Amino acid sequence: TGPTQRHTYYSECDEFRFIAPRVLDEDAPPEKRAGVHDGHLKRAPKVYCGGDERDVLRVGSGGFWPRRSRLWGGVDHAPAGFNPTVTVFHVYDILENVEHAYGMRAAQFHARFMDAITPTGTVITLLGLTPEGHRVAVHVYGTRQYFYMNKEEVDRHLQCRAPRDLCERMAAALRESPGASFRGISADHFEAEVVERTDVYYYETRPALFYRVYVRSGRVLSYLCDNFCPAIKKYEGGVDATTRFILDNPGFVTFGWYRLKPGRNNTLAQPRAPMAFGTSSDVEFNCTADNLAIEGGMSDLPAYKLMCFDIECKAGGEDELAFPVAGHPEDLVIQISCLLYDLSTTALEHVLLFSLGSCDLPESHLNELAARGLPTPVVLEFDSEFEMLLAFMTLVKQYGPEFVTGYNIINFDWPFLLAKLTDIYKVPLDGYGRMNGRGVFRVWDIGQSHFQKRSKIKVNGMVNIDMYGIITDKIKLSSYKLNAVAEAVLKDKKKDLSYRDIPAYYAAGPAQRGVIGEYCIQDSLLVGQLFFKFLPHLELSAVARLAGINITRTIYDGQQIRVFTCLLRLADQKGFILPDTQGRRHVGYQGARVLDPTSGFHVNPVVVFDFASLYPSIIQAHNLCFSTLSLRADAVAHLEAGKDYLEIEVGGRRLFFVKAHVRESLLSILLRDWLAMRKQIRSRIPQSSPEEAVLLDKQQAAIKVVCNSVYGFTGVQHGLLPCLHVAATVTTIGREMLLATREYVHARWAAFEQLLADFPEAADMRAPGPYSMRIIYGDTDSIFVLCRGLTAAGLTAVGDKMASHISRALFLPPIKLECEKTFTKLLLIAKKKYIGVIYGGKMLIKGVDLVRKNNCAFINRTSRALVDLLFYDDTVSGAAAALAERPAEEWLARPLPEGLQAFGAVLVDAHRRITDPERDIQDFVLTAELSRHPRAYTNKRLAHLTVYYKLMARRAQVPSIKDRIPYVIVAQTREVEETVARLARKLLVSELAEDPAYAIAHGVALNTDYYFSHLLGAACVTFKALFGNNAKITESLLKRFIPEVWHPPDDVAARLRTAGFGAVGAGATAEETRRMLHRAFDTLA
Amino acid sequence: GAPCQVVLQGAELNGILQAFAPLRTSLLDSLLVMGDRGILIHNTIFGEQVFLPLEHSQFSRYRWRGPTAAFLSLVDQKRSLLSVFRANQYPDLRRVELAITGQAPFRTLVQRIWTTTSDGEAVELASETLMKRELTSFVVLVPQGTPDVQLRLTRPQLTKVLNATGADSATPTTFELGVNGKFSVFTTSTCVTFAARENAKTVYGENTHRTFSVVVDDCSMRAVLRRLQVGGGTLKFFLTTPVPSLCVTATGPNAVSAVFLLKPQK
DNA sequence: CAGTCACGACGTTGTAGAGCGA
DNA sequence: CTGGCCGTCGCTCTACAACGTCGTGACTG
Ligand SMILES: [Mg+2]
Ligand SMILES: [Mg+2]
Repeated sequence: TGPTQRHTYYSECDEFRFIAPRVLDEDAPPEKRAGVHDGHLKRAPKVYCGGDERDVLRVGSGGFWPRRSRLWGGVDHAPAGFNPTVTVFHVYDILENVEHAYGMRAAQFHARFMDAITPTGTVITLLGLTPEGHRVAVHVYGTRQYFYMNKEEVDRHLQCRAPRDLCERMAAALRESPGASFRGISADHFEAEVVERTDVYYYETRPALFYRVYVRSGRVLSYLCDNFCPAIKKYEGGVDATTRFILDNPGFVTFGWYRLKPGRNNTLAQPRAPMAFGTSSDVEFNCTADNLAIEGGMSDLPAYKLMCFDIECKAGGEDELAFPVAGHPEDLVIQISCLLYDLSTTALEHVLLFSLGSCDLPESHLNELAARGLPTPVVLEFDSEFEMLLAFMTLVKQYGPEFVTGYNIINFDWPFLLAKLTDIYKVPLDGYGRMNGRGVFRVWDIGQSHFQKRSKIKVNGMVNIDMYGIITDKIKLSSYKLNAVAEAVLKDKKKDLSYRDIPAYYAAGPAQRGVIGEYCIQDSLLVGQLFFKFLPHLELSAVARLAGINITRTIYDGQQIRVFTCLLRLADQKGFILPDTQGRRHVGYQGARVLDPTSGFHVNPVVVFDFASLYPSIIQAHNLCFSTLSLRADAVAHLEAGKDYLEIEVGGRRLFFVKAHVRESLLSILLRDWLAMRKQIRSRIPQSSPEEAVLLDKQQAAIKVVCNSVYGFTGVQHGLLPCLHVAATVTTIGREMLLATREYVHARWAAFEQLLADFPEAADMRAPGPYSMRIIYGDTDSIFVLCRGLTAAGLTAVGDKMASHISRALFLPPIKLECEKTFTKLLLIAKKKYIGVIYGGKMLIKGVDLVRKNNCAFINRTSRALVDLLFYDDTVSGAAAALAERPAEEWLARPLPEGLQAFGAVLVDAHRRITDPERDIQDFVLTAELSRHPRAYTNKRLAHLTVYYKLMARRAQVPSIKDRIPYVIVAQTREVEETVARLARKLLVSELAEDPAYAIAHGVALNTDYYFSHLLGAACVTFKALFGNNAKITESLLKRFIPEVWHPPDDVAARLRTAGFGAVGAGATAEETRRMLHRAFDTLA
Repeated sequence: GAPCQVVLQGAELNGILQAFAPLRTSLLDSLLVMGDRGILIHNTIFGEQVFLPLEHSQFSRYRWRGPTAAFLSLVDQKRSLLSVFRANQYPDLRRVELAITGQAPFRTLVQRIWTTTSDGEAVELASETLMKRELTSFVVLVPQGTPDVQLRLTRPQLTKVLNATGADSATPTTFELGVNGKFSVFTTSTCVTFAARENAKTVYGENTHRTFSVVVDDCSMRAVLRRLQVGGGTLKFFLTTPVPSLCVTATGPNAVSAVFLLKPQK
């Protein structure tokens, strides 16, 4: 007896490395309370809870944490007679594993399944729940991956007489292979057949014969695609078995409800015997895809569990204020907060606190939880780090949460745990996901990898969603510390324990450890709230369903694979095959036009016309595709120019795209079908229940995201299926449309009579002064129209009429120009930078310093005050309008208009406040993102890299790539000027940059010259446009507002006083100053 | 009419220019302070004090309503209110005006310029017109009382005194007057003398009668008095005070002057 | 009186951040 | 009887730092 496949997680253990802080030994003398015990101990791991004690690994009648598991090692713990009928089940995740018939000998599988893995085979495991809440694994047999090769080419290269020859060639090529890994691979591991297909690129491409080659394993396929015949192009070799499973079966989804049913010859899904289970499921089945069907109409998410977790660590080395390192054995995980939620109800079900050492939670925290109706925290106590981590990994295995969240779990909390478990202890992680062994359980940091967009985690049956990743993609904050995000998003001020406070709290006995506990739990509850606000699983599952990829790939694998998989589905049913590129400079093509703005402060109404989904619509309107493009003029000679094809010059080359009635574009088909689907969904959101409306909203957003990605997909140099001819054509046409819109507007409505001839409703919009309608700005797909001589009040509607008129004048029917908004005032500063107020009253800020993350709170608030004056004070508005009456240089030589005194007042107040000694240093924190690994920078002398290396020197928490590094700029004292030459005059910003925590602690003074210069800079940049767009004039005129002060250095003043010099100015009555001059002139004489 | 008015034109502007020509862009950075008595320019060169008074007598028309006013010469840290008098920068001048406006705590000066135009029709150089606000809370220390002793030197004599001082703090110098009018300076080396009166080595002055000795570690004199391009000039000692100091003035209404702080040797 | 070594400020380029627009 | 990566686009401003040059400025025979 025993499980068919060995379980690799720990079901038992009786020796382990005991590591524990010596400070937990309360009766020890202080001579012996430093550092950690570290030695091997021959006990079973224990856990303590409420005065009780258990083995961490025993499964039984008791238990300190919940379980949703049937097997444990080989023992079946289900109640006798447990045998649930499964009809419908929800799938949230899909695994693909290779099984071998020989390994499955003693599992009693029906011959149907054994055949499919006879030499070997790939098994798709659907992971899911029943509506009664049982965990399900359905093992689907019979999905093979395949790739294509052109028959003519391989027959020439290999001299194949038949499809069987090709299989012999392929087996041979794998047999004589380095590493010798394909031992005993045979021609019968392959099937090849001849099919007719077309390569998707170009309209001229003729259909041809290809060998389709079925392969039973991903390892094989990936090797053949790298190594078989590099000269011979391959098609679809990169497609995985899951994709094949999803696409080969109509309507099947990677996330959603399924039913089991009778298959081809009335075959049925076989229940696996518990000893043959691959996973920690309650029930498992063997089936083929014909035993499966989508259970349409079934809607709601089943009772999946979410674990929200957070670890806290303590350093153990000689320096206890150093940030803990994980690879250092003595830098221990001391607590793990673990919150278990039901995703279907949002209910918190369990609060579990793992603690190394005893830990009495404060009664105040227990009462707050009790008040909020939250379950009483179970506190689990451990004598050593290993027993605590083992217990946590055990809970993860036995409770098996389908979703895991936390905050910065991918960069910190998970890596630190896996480092301990794999480096210090030697625990194999491959059994700790859903599979019982051999599953993926892995973190990838960005590291040196030039390509990699984000850090990733894959745990085979466990969807990890990091709220740090979600939040930075949906809210713009200068800082993304959890407590800043809590204040910003949840509107909760919350205290947050410093890592430097933890050691003292730890060594201060159990109650203090309880305080660490309180913090850890409060953290995890905030993260719970964030999760249930944004409902990231609903967004992600919506995209997963639409794109036909699993939820995990939806989160970590990029944008391309989403379009690629949808394009693959459509290409298949059209008879096209997609080629694989072999192997692995600023821009590949010209992008959008941005018109030169008429820079200035506009107080006449400005209408904004903007094209809706411009690039998608262009792709549909002009039938753009791989399969519709030709480079050769020869290719379209049988067609009629104008009515059969577009001829267009792009990147200095003549391109042809045939129109839809010659061949319909695949990209066009995708976009049309999606946009139809989206309009259909949004038509139902009104007449829906609030619960259903949330889901529909998530669905329509998913469609929008996927439609938007299509243009980018074509533009990726070295991507999956690039076509820079399409990408360049899209932007070329867009450029032509933006200019066409401008030409039309200028010609047609140059005179008010002409506007009235089109729109009678304009007749009672006419304002005083001369009529003109001119385009002052435009960017990509928006155009801004200054409408002198019309009132803002009517403009919205007349502009919607004009937008619709321009539409049917100029552009083919998917293309649609819309009138989004009217500004009543607009400061058009520069390309991609403007501030304006919409006719309803709302301020819109674009591009400028006020909305950029980098700049500090002080400068932003002051800037927002100056802007709120220019737009929402009548007096200043008029004065700013009046600057424009004269050339900007004249304002250097005349008094600045009376109304702009208030704007002056704000700068004066900011100057006064910046040099306040009781300022709060948080107002002065600047930030920047580490875009890349610090040794991938060319210009090494940057403020954030300066702080990065200072943090690392100080063994502080080193920032991750993509984190925002906060800094302040410190006063250039002689002591600072020292430290710099102590690293081998006016120093660069980079040199005067410093960690704000350090700056607070050591009482380092801020550089007021920097921050005030930077204020006047932000002001100057924004309000250039009041003064002829001239920065030197603006800097001068703004600087004239500040009260200048002159007095000599105090030493000199003192010395002069001792030499009988008299005073003029302050410190004296004015008459004394007059008196003193009358002595001065005659003594100077 | 402006509440306060100042004009230089014709010979008067020829005068002020004649006065400024030797200044050589030294004073262009400065405090400028204004009252009923006239205009006063103040700056520090190598730490030591420098001044140019301009009494109301040198101005073609004048006024002064309001408290003393004070400006910095540099306009927007680039141009300056004294740039006009760097005589080769505008050979063409015919009039310059100052006017002031605004109430007494927060005034603004405006400066306007007119030039020859192939004829004396005085076209305005409108683009060059300058504006500068008053210093809100300035504090400046200025000379007081009377010099205790005065001595009068020609261009040969004053330059030879600059030769008679050492060049730096490593070469301190002592100025003296011995009984019966033996004015002197020496630096261990570079000893010189002039014979005082109340031909080459004779010096004229007032209160020349009193004997004294004062020593100076300051480097400044060799540099400052050279780069104000002194011609003939007066020593004007303030010998009496706990710290004594020496005002070295030039000659003519270009009475640019610099005051040198000395050793308080009792 | 002019050939001259030297100095603080200016314009220019590249990088990097970070947003804008699809 | 065991192995792999990764994988939207281009435009634009602005700050910052590095690099070269420019007008000034006291200067010597
Ligand atoms: Mg954390
Ligand atoms: Mg749009």
